Amino acid sequence: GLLNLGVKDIGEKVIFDGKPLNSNSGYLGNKLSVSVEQVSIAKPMSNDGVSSAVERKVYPSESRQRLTSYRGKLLLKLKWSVNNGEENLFEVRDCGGLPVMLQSNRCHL
Amino acid sequence: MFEVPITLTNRKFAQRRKLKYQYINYISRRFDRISKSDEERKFWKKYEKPEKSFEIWRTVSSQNKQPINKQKMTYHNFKKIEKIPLRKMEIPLLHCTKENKLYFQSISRGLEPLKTSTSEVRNYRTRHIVTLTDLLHLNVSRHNWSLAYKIFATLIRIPGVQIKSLWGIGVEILDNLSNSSSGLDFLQWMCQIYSSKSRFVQNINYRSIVPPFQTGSRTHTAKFAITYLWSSLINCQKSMEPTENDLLQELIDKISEWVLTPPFMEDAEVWFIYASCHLLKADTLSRQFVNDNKNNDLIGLDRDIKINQVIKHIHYVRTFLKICLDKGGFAVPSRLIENQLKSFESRLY
Amino acid sequence: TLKYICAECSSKLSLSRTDAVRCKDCGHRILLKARTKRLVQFEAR
Amino acid sequence: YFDDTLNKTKIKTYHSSEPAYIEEVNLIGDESNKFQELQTVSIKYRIRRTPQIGDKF
Amino acid sequence: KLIGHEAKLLFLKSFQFILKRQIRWLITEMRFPKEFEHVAKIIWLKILKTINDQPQEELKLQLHMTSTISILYLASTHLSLPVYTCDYIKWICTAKMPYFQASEILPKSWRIQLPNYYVSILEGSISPFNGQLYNKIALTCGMIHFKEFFNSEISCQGLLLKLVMQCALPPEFYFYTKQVIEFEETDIRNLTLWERTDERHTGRVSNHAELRVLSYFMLTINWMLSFDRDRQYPLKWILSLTESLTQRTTTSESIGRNIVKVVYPDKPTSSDYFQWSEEETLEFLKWMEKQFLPTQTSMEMTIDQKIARRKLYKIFPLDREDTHQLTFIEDLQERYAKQTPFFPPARKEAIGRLLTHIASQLLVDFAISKEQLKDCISRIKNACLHR
Ligand SMILES: [Zn+2]
Repeated sequence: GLLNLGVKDIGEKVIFDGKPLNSNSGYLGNKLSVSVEQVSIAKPMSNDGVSSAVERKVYPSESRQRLTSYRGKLLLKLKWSVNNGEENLFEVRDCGGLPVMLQSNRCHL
Repeated sequence: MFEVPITLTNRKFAQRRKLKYQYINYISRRFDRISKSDEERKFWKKYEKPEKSFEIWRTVSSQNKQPINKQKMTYHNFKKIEKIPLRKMEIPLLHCTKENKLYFQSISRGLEPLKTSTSEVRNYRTRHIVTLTDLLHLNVSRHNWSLAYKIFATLIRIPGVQIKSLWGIGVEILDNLSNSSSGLDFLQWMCQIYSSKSRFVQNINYRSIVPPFQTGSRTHTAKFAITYLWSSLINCQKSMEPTENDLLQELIDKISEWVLTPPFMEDAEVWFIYASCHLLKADTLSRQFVNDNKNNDLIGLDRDIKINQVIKHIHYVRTFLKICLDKGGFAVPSRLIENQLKSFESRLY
Repeated sequence: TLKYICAECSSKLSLSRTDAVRCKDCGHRILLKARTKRLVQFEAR
Repeated sequence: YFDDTLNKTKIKTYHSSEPAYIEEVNLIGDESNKFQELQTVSIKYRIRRTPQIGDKF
Repeated sequence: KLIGHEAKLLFLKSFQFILKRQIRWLITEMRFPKEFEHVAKIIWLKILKTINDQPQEELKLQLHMTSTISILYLASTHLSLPVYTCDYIKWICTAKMPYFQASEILPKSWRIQLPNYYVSILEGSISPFNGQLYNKIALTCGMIHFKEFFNSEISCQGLLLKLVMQCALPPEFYFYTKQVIEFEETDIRNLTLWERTDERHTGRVSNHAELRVLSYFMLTINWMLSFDRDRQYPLKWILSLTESLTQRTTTSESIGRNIVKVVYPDKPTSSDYFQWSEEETLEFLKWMEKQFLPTQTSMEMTIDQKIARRKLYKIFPLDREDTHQLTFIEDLQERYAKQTPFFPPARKEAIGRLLTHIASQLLVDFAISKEQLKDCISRIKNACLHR
């Protein structure tokens, strides 16, 4: 999908901790490459009291009656690459509720 | 004799633990040296956790950590380490019950207790429950369906059931119960009854629910949720290809509602089971367009729109099988599935 | 008995100042206040 | 409603040029963590509009 | 939520309450008119008398789970309607008593009356160990000065009957044992309930009359059987009485004794647990689906935790996703017939074989002491040889 191509195009954001090491003084030796591999979107759900509850599908009728937004959990697989590959870290981070379009591939209808 | 549904009468067992650990950190320490409540939490902080399974089984082939150190145990050397931790166990041994004094003096000699803590508890509610948990297990060990169901149904109405054997004998009794229910329903009720989408491991003394057989929704798979999907694909297979259908789609959309977080998030059968449901959806469509060129003499029947719908799928399923391998798979014998899929493609020609 | 219908299960109920604003039969958090036998006059135009 | 700080029975008045009728009253505890006091209510007013001189057609 | 004296007053009150509920089921089960009811009242009126006196801030009272039945036991003894072991087994089997769980009350509120070193400890804490059952009956007699107040304590020619029918209904053994009782059993006089063991050490003086009745019962069988010189009881006859017995259904009774066995104590019935003769298995689950419901009713939980629960039960729904079994005297008759055939080292072994069995039975209804029992046995053994 277009969004995964977009995140494949943003690439990396590199930062060097000023790798002290005591080339090791102008080649640092402190590479940190941060990127985003995947981006996932989930259909609207609401769990109350937090987690320990049974989840229910959230419908547009609910968002209208409640006079609230119709949000889907936005998740994105964060890639935390250390020393250009010395250490790879994956994390699925939840980025709050992205409003989903009705009758789209992300609305229950 | 079998595993009981309840938090273990927390009375003497909790102070026996104190004395066990406190001795192990004392004796352990003076070893750690001669090689130069909290104390139970510190014991677990001194050797990590077991993760998502049972026994930190991991290979047998990589690092040859050459372990020799000649044995290093001169009866004389053990009693140098031990002579001081035992006198420091006394001070708290005094403050402990006469039963826990010798319980400690037994395990510090290396004797093990033939007195199962679950063979003494004296509580009304409890003890019955031991009778029911044992009756049900003796009734499935002879397949008594009509009686195992009654004991199971009473066992959960009594206040002492943590999914436990309820999810592991509650599906076994509904497969053996030729009558009402598809472990499935019960399996899908469980899935919603402990998604535990929260990544909780380690920290506190899990001694109320150890069993990687209830828990998860963090990382550590749930095995009733994996069994729900496996039982669901086997429930789709029976009498397909032998609008009220949907099931093989219901399972494509119920596994998609996931698409990693905890399950997608973690790899394997999640991906693999999905592809397997997807691979079955490819056959069924080759059958429904197979026998003697589709059904028979040709198709003329506009293009083969049906071949293109199937080749799209076959190409997709090879993507799901590949990402399941790449991400460290643990169960797909790729050679056989690729040969089956190519020979099955031959049918589509 | 005052009445409140669950917006999603249709189950009638009678909320009190001492209960959670939730459908006790489904778990919904939206309740339609039920109509009752209450007199209203109307000019027929 | 009643606020303990004011020890008074207060009301939200209806302010309009014309009368209406209450069509639906919906009690909202939703999106809340507990909020059991039922502090959000949605009230729908029905205003009938008879064709009248000056109405556009 | 009350601590101290008034917390105690309602802990007192609640105790007051459940005993009364206990007594009225008492009447319905036994239909023993005003009489059973009023004697029981004043008994506790008498018990209350002393509690007030050592008050000030005396909190030694809060009676144990057992004190209540000791009270009903003492009062019955007055009336001398029944027996202890029988009463206890019957009560457990049918949950006749509200004894097991203390949620009943009329408390809802007494429940919340917080616990205050009390109310929570009441109703259903644990099942009795050894004497322990009486280790308080004596104390109550102590509090009560019961023997002076009430006539004929511990007695019952009915416990003997209960016991002979209990198994080897050997009609003759009723007055065999009645005779040895006649003998040195308190100078041929009906054993009265022991005294008000005032002392807190609760020494094992074994004056609990029944305990001795069972002892004479066992002894009688052994002696009489040991020396039946005339050979009135055939070699092959003794084991037959054993083969016939070793288990079987029960027109309610044996099913009950299974339910008591399931306090899984010293492992004498534990294995019965294991074995549990087929149906015994079945009528067990029946009695669990009827009398375990007397189980319970999480609170609040937004209906949520509860609903889910309801659904789950909706799920396994179940409870059905010669009237066959027989009565007590039917079973009794049929094994008395199963021995229908009446008219060295081995028999001694068989006799010991049989005595262990009864030791199991009589001991199992009661506080046992896989040796006090015999300590008890030992005692009168000694008592006897002063002819
Ligand atoms: Zn509802």
